[PDB]
Amino acid sequence: KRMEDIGLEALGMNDFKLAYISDTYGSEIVYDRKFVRVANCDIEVTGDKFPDPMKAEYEIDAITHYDSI
Amino acid sequence: MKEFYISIETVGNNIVERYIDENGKERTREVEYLPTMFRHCKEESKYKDIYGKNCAPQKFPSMKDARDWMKRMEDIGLEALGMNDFKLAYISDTYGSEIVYDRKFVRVANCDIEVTGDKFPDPMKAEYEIDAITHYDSIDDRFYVFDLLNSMYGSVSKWDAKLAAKLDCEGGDEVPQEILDRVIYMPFDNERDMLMEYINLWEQKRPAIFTGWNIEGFAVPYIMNRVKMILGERSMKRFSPIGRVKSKLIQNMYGSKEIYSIDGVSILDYLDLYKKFAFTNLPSFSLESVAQHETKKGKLPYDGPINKLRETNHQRYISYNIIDVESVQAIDKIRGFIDLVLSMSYYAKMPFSGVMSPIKTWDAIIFNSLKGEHKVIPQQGSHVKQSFPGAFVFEPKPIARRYIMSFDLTSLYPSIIRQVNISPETIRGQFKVHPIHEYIAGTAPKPSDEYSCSPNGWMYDKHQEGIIPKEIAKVFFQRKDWKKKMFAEEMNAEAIKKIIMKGAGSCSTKPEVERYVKFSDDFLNELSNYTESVLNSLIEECEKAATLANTNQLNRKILINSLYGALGNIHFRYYDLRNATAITIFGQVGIQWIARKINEYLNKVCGTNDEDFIAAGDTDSVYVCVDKVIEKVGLDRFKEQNDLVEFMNQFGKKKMEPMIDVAYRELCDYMNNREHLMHMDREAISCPPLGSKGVGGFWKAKKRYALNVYDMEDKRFAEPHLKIMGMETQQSSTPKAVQEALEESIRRILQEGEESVQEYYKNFEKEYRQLDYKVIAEVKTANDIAKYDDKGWPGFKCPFHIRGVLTYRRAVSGLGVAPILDGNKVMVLPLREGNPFGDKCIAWPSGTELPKEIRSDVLSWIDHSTLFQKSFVKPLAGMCESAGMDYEEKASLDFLFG
Repeated sequence: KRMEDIGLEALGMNDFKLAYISDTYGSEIVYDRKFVRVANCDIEVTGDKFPDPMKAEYEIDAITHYDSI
Repeated sequence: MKEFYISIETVGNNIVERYIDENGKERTREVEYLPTMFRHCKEESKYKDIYGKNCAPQKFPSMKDARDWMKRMEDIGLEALGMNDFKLAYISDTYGSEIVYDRKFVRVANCDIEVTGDKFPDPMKAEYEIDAITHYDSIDDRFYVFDLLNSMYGSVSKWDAKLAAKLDCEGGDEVPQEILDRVIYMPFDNERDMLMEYINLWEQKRPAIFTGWNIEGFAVPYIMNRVKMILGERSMKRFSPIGRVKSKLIQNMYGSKEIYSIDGVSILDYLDLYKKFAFTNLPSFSLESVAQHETKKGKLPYDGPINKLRETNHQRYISYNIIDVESVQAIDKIRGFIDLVLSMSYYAKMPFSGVMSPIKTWDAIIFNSLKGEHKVIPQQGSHVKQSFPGAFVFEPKPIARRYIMSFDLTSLYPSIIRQVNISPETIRGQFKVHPIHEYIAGTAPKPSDEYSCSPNGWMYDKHQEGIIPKEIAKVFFQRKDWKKKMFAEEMNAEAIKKIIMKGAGSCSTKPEVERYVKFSDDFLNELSNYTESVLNSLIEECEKAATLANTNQLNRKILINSLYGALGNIHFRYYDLRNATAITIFGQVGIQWIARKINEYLNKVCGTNDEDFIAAGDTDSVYVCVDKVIEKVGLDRFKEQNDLVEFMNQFGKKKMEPMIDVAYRELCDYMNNREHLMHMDREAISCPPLGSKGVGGFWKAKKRYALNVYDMEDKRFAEPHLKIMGMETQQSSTPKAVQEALEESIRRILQEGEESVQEYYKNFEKEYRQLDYKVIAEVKTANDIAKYDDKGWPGFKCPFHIRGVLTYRRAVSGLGVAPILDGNKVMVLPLREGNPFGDKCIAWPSGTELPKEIRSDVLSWIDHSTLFQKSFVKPLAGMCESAGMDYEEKASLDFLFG
């Protein structure tokens, strides 16, 4: 905000998340999908009439959370 | 002299202000401000807000500290008091008292740029080469014209001022020598050199205002874009003192305007400085048209397309720019806008650029007024938009109305707010509502006898004057005072020039010239005791005083007129739905109430009952037929138009005040309002010419009519000037020749009578075919050249014009002519069935005649009958139908029936 009040380019990455990953690892990163926890979920509500996703008016009955690890 | 600012901006926690010193020199300073917010305090304090609740000041070390404090305190659910935008606050504290300014020291630049390219140069793409810049400056009163000798399109020669002075007969550009004398020309071989020199010139004399025609259209948006694309983004930022320049697109409107906001220079587009403060509706707002309408100067006719004018006659091009820039300055001298932007900015104690938006202006004025009285303004509460009722337009029964008396009340909304005290802190409560019909005729019981109100069903105190009422009263009083000072100077100058014509020979001496005040007889004699040169000098001083007084008067007019456009806005901090509807529907009630009262009075005076005389009014105006009264009087008493207008005006005086005064007075007490303010004056009248069977004045629909105006606002006319509005005479769809023909037909309908319309019809039909086809061609804009059509052929529903556009485009495949560019002067001509093109209409840009291969084909296949039917027959027929007049002979036997 200081340098954007005198109009000087603020060079350098401005998304700290990207910067953190680069400095934390640097070298090419070797991974393993086996140890990452993906979740597959589908639900079916007890709805006589199909409701809105954010307007909830019918009771949830389906529990599903498949895991990878 | 006293200090005055010219541009105030914010950088970090500092305020950068450019100010003129005591010696007339410009300097820049940076001040670390100390904002003073206000917050509710339980204990007694002197800073009582408008509501009455006590308030105490909190000062901060940094602006950002107050910025954080606002949100930090708001998130707990309490209301902050004071300003949120500290520029107005800084200006208010720095100057406080009235600000004295001399327009001379404020450098008002001016610039118009001409670029040449194959297609229309796109301000945003910025592909072409800027080859004429022509910067203007006020302090140096010199036109710095930059010329690009060598260009990618073509390398031209130099420019001769002497030749430019010479007339076209000799071969010159007939440019006034005075402009040529004040032109500092410089040429450049390449582009970077010229653009860097323009940067340097903009750096040496940083203007305070940067006007010019369409500056925020093809000038700033291009100059900035080009330097960014050819000299890099860093050098482009040299255009501002703060070094901060920004661009925001406005796709909200169809036009993609990449408007810029150079900080330090107040970019004020003269086009939008004119459409707002002129109140004059020219058919087109291009520079040449408006210059001709205002300055009366006529542009020199030119040859060929504009993009080629550089290579054919470059000596014509540069002079074409030198006159183009100065046309704006001449329009300025005639209208004096830059002496109004400055005046309003300094009277409102705000930055220049804020003059455009009325909410900022009114916010600034309201803050300063309460500040001195030790008060603190609320904070802008968030609301949502509503479509509250619009203007109530009366019912037009499109029958000929003979003569009518058109009158409306002056300054509706300020008067309403003055008389109902509609203010955020004067709202008491809601009283039980009744249908609008109930109050509109008084059938409903009296709303109350305690507080004033509106048809909105609310309550408003009488013994407590609001903020808006007091402030509108202050502006009204200032307007009246400044107008009176202007007329005082007027009679002063008149007496001075009469003394001059009497003669005055003496020594030379200028005494103390008191301004804006009429001179005494002794002072007049003393001034007569000087030379003629001193008399002319005092006349010039009086002219300067008159300019200042006129600027103040028009400033007040502009302020008051743009008030209701703020209190009805959700971002004006004093916004309420209840108030924004109360003003509107009280206006509605007022207009319908006076409608009912005038109907009653006319019925009583004429004896008959259930007669409607008001026609086609708006929420301001009523146009009474006032015909039957003259019939009762007897038209045989009159022998000339002027006598009829005299009885007209005398009856208007006898009718308006004694009737409408009481017809608003009973409404006032009925509404228990503060004071009666609404008054009306006979703005215009339309007498049909005496002894002729012309209908006088008719209507077609809502807000469409014709009026044989004879006396507009006490300004008598020797000959009448018809007041058209809405019909095809103004829209660009009808060709100019047909527009003039339609106006002539309208005058003949209103003034002469039946036979004249038909004989003019026959004459126009006679001369319609023989004339040139361009002046009857319906020239329109090509918008969607490819959206509708599938492949050349008009695939989906095709607009009348697009079908002709594609017809001509497919007709000239390989003919060696430039195809249509969108927005060109493409004229649509319907063609007789069976034309070799393969359609019903053809549209090509104007100026390119039909090739001999197809010229005879189109001439033999032309269908003037259809063209004539839609261009003149239809418009005239509808007007004649709404005028009770048959524009074609009907071949009746009524001559033989008796």
